[PDB]
Amino acid sequence: TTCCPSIVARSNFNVCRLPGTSEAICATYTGCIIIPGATCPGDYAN
Repeated sequence: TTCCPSIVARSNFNVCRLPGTSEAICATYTGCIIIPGATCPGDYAN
């Protein structure tokens, strides 16, 4: 599951994914995170 720190970060994550970039690279690029669960924490609410 991906969790993002702000709207901006999510928007740029989604663009990063368009060519098929791995989630892990899009995570470090944006500040979004990948977690094994489905419940994003309050500081990664977007």
